[PDB]
Amino acid sequence: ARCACPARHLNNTNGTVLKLLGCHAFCNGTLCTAPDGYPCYNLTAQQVRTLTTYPNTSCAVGVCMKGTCVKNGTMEQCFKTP
Amino acid sequence: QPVGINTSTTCCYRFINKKIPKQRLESYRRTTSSHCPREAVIFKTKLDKEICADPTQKWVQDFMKHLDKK
Repeated sequence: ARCACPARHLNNTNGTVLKLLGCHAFCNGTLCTAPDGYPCYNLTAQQVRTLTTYPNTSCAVGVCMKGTCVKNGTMEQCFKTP
Repeated sequence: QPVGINTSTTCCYRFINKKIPKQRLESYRRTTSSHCPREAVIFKTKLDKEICADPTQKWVQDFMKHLDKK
């Protein structure tokens, strides 16, 4: 699995690690999955629709497990940087 | 004033496992943000494909050292 492509992550104003939006990324013709344990955000469809360059919603932190961003209860002010 | 909102957000979630010979790589080198989950450097193959490399592995440090001195 040639799944070693870089991918855009989301930042936050909380001073914690950048996190993948969900647990999947496209790389060299393959739908790749982040490794189990990897930090992620699990956003609702509505939250993704309005995601922008500053936080405007409380973003659920999660941990990737077999492709699912399993929420852990921590909430962060996440945003995307173009 | 908070900083770190200005960090770049491209990160490597997986690495190339096996060593890639230097003849297959270009002169491209980009260090990812220290805010990324995993410390990584991005190289580019001669087919213009960006690849994630782990700078704790010895061949990666070797290639970066080679890229330094011309």
